[PDB]
Amino acid sequence: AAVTSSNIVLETHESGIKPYFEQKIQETELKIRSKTENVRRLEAQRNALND
Amino acid sequence: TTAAPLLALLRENQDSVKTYALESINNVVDQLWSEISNELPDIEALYDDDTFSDREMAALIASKVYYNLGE
Amino acid sequence: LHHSEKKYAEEDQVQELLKVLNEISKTTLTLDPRYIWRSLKDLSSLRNQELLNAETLCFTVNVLYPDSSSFKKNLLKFITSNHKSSVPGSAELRNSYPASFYSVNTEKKTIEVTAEINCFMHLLVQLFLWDSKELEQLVEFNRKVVIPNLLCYYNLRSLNLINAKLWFYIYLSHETLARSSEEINSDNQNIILRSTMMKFLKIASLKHDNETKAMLINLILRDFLNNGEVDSASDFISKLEYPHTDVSSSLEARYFFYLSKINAIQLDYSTANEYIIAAIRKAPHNSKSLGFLQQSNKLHCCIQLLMGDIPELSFFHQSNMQKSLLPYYHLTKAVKLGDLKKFTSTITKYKQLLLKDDTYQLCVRLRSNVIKTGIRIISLTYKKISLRDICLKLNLDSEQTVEYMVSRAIRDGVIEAKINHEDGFIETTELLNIYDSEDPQQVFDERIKFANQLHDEYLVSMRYPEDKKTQQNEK
Amino acid sequence: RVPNYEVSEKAFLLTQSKVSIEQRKEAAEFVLAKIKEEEMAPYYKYLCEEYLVNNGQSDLEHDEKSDSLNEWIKFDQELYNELCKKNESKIKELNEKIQKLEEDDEGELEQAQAWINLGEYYAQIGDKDNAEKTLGKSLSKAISTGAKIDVMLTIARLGFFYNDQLYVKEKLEAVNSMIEKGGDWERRNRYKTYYGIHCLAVRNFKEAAKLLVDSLATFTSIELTSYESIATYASVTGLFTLERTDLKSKVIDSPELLSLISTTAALQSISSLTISLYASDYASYFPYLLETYANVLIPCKYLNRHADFFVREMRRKVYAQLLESYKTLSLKSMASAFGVSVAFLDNDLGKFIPNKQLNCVIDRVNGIVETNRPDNKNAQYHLLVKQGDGLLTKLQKYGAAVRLT
Amino acid sequence: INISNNLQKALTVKTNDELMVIYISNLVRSIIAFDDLIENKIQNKKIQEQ
Amino acid sequence: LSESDKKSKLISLYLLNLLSQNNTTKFHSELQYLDKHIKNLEDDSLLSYPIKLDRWLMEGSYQKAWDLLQSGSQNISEFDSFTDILKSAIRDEIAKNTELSYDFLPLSNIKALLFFNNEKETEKFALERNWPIVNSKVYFNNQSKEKADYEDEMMHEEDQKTNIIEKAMDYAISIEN
Amino acid sequence: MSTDVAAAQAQSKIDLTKKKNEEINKKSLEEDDEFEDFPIDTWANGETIKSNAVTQTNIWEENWDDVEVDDDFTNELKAELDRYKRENQ
Amino acid sequence: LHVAVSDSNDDVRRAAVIALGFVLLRDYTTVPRIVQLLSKSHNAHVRCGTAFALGIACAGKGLQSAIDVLD
Amino acid sequence: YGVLDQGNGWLYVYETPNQDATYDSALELVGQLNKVVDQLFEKASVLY
Amino acid sequence: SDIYFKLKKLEKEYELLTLQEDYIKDEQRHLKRELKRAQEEVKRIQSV
Repeated sequence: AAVTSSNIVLETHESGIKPYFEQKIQETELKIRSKTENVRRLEAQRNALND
Repeated sequence: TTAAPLLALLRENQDSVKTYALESINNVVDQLWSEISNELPDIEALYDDDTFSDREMAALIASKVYYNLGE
Repeated sequence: LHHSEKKYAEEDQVQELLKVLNEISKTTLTLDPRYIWRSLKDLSSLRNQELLNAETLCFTVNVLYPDSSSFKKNLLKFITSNHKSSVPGSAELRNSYPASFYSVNTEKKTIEVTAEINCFMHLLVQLFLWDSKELEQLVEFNRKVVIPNLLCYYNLRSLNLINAKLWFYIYLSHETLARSSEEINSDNQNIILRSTMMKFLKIASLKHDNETKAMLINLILRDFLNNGEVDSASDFISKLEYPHTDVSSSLEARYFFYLSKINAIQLDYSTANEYIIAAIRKAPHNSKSLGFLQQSNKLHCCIQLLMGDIPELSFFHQSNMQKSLLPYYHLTKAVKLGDLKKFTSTITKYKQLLLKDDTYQLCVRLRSNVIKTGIRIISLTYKKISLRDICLKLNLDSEQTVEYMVSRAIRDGVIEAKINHEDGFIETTELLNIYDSEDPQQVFDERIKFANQLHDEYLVSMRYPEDKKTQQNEK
Repeated sequence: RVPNYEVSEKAFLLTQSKVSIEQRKEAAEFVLAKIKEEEMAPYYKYLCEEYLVNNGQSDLEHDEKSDSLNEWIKFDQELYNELCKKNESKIKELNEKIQKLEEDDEGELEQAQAWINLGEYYAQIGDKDNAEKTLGKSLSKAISTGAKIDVMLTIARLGFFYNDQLYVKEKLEAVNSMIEKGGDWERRNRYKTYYGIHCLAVRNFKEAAKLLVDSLATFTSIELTSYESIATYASVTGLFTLERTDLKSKVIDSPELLSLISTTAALQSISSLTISLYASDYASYFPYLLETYANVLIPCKYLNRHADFFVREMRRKVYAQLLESYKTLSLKSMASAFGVSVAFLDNDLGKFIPNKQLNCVIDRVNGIVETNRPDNKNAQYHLLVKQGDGLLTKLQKYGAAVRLT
Repeated sequence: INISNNLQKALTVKTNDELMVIYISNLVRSIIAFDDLIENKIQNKKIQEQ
Repeated sequence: LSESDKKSKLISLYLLNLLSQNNTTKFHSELQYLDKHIKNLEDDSLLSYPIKLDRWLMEGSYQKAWDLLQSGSQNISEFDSFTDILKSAIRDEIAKNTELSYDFLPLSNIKALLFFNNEKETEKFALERNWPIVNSKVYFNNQSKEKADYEDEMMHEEDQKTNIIEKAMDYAISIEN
Repeated sequence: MSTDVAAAQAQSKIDLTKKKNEEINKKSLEEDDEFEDFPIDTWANGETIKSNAVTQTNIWEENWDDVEVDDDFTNELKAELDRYKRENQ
Repeated sequence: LHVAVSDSNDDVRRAAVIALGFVLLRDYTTVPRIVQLLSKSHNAHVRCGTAFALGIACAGKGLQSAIDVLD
Repeated sequence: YGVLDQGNGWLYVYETPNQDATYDSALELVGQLNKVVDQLFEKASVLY
Repeated sequence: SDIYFKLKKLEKEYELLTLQEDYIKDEQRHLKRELKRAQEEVKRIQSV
């Protein structure tokens, strides 16, 4: 609201293990995209050197 | 409207207004936090004096401000 | 006639959305699923308006709603009731297949994925009433639909993307009523409005969803400019948290245009000027940002004068319009000669225009800089010039009056000069050769660092199209 | 066609307020006659409107203002009688050509030639509107490729005459496509003159130096300005583009400028200036500037539009020759040489100091005029960075674009 | 250091080339990859019919 | 309503309060609010008085501004209570400007410029800005030396410069990365 | 349209059915067109010709002393006579 | 993995590859990726030692993926 | 490669103004490479 | 939550991908030094 929490009340800040679930799952899904694309990048270059 | 009424109550040197300042601020700690950050040092000051019972309140409020910024 | 046309129109609308719901739920690729909605919004509205706008009402019933239905019906009544023209079997068909919404989710009602579909629907009605214009209650009705959709359908990154358009129009509809007139409704609701969007912003931080964070930021910043409570806008920009990963180029202009205004009222005109050139660079233009781009040019010229070094007369001719920049061409000239009377005549003349554009406050300081930039041509032209000669030129009271004006300007750095009082002349200081100094090494450092960053970036972006295509359905 | 230049140039003297009072009245009589002979009344209706609120204005079609300095040129009832008559006559002429050649002979080839002849007349009588229509009819139907090039040049002449450069621009694109397709080198010389005049009117002068001198080699005067004009234009363009060192080699020594020598007042004034600037006599220079204002800028239509631009340019140009060849000289010394007052000189140098085309600064205290010109290591540094800054901005935007998509 | 700046800029255009070749490679590979699948369905279809 | 006659005096005295503290930043923010509020609608509440001082500081004429303070203490709206402060505030501001302008001055010249009625005040003000008053001339350059040393002792000034050993090595490792 | 023109903004970030909606969002948040605020409000438009290549929005380059009047013909004329008066005094 | 690169005696290079497979018996489907670069390595001993590793890791119950790397 | 002093009657004479022989080449370098980038940008962006 | 406790073991698996990513840089360096070594032999043959 503007004096009480009364929006986004169905997740986040409900019990502490609740925001633990949310923070981490969003971090993991971003991370796996980064780690695969970098590993692919970096292998294209090492194949070029090998070549 | 700004948080400007809320900040002013803390600075007032009468002890009854200092207690009162935190009662209002406490409600809107999560809603305004980019306009209640000027007199965050006023809130850390009240902890130091043991003559306040609002040591508890001062920490409670204080921690939450840091998270809202994303620290 | 009517019964057929609406029938086919409702069922097509459901199907197009259901696919972009699916599209976003398959890994992360934020920008492309979004872009589908932006191209779609424009078209969906024009199709609903032809053949009576109760083509939206068929769609509105063919979603699970919290209280959208009542608000939509009222418009139909007003242009003469169209609820006997859009009738069941052609306004309510769940069928036994999904292409007018899946039957299994609708009956069960706890697996339903109606959410984003529902967000796109609301937006359509809000837009039609926005064109027409309605205020006060219009803000209330919008505000009443929007909050329920956060709360009956669980939040995802995917949800925040499409409800990022919902936020824009509430916020916008309240600001236009606010600038119309103050009102008992406006003072009170401003408090809620300012706070609720600040509350989503940290939740957006937690999500790591960069598109969402930018849109909430831009909206808060704008309210401060409109009512002049820029004592806040300053505190807002002490912090930085604006992302640039999933933020669109159109938005990056948006941040920089308003940021440029706040910097001008802390009286630091160096980083104001930086962000206004910057704002144009990010900005695309076609015809649909034509208003924004016009004001971008106007703001740049105000800033350049504040610093104390004139823009050219050619500078406005070589802009590809001068057809609203005709006041600020007059402002370059009036500061430029060191003439006070010309400044008075134009500022009174164009008073309504200056007031609207938030450039009237800067012109109280630019009254002050008539004389300060008046000095700047004369000290530049003549390396050594007596105190008395400058009293001639700019019609100044006393020799001592000269010394005071110039001394301020050189702490602010505008002249770059030194006054000698034992030989009774002002000597404009040299720049020398800086080729033999360590200054070019600073410039290069900027260039080197940016170029290294481009070589690393391209290699990452080889990979990204390849992922997009592989996911995409055969061609 | 050929009469357009002579008519418009004389007519432009009455429009101008800044010319000599006797030359203007003598001029009014000549131009007025040309109207009577050929029935140029539609472009005299055009001339009337361009006068409005100037001196030299005498007319009875519209109103006559209190500003006047001619009374020797007016509209007449007689002027309208010749208009009604001649127009009617023209109609009857063109009708026989059209009927007879379509029917009897070949429709395509012969009529199109008949329509080039019509389009000649329309230029003669000062109708642009009908001239372009029938000459477009000539391109449509069959005719030789060389004639398609000539007809196009004809349409292009009409934009100088009425005096709008936008009109001219459109036509010369077409001329440039077919000049190299047929590959006619005779008709190219003609193209160099038209694009040269068009350049003289507009902001550009740089290229117009090349173009104009090479049209002095080979010239056709049929449907083109006087030679005396080209020679005079050619000199001024030389000043704008070239440094003083190469003035003498490339414009003054050109032998097709010294075949005519001088043969009008306008060539004499400009010729006296050019040489005295190289010769490093600035005593006669400032007096010859006054002459060039009088005879080259104001009468000439295309240069009365860079009447201000000329003043700025040629003061800058003089100042540029001393200030690379002098360091810490008096203002006083410079005024007595120049033959100008001191007070005007202080003010003229300060026009260009803020724009940095002198890069020079002036002690008022002792009258010393200092020189701080770049030409050193620092100068190479400034050029290199302006390029490498532009390259960077381009790399930033383009890279970022490719990356999003 | 100035010459080292121009050398660096040059290498920005070089890596900006490699990107392009890949971006061209990506459109050609994606079209032919998909074409094959379509072309196989027809093949299978002959077998089924009798 | 929410209106008082006393309203007018508070807006005007509040603008002067910021200015003397050198929150000219806040002065410019605070103005925007009040222009929409009453400057457009009720015209003047005696708002011209602060705005005019601001103009003359930004213009850089301290004669005009000092003159208005002298008159403002010959007037009461409670501007008398803020003139003393804005006298002291102007004096500190001109010392900053006048380091770059002069290398030295007679003690009678510094006296005229930074506005003072005793030579005890002018030299007190000089030795605050660490400028010897020896020879009966000031020496502005002397404070400039000591500010530069203060900066060199800190480690915030050494890496801002960026040395040439550092620039090359950081340049080398991006490439080899 | 200032330093960094309208052409570079259409060629760098390409106008697409994708981008137009976003651009609408820029215009709307600012509120309205301010291209159309001036010719309705003022019932006037920008600069017009004075000799051609001096004023009026064009791809013609201009002067920096365009606004300054041509009295220069007079001033050189007066300069000669006045100079004889001082020297020969 | 660092060891296979860091020594130049090629018996050791071989050994490191072999040894990884035993460590990664939990993982069955990660192992074809770790040694994907090591088949395309130029040194005969890194190549030798790849085959053992994939062999140990997915021993018993077949796997399509592992065999494709070994071809 | 001189300038003339009229302020006391002297002639200051210097040899050629010294300049970066290197920086001449580096203007030409930028001019070459710059058109390469227009082609890169055209061709990579007419794909989509 | 079930997914979340299965996660813990997945996150370890992604960490070995992280270590592959650090391992590429170490292979790269070895090859680059060596390309110049391979080239040195061929210069021996080019010359006398």
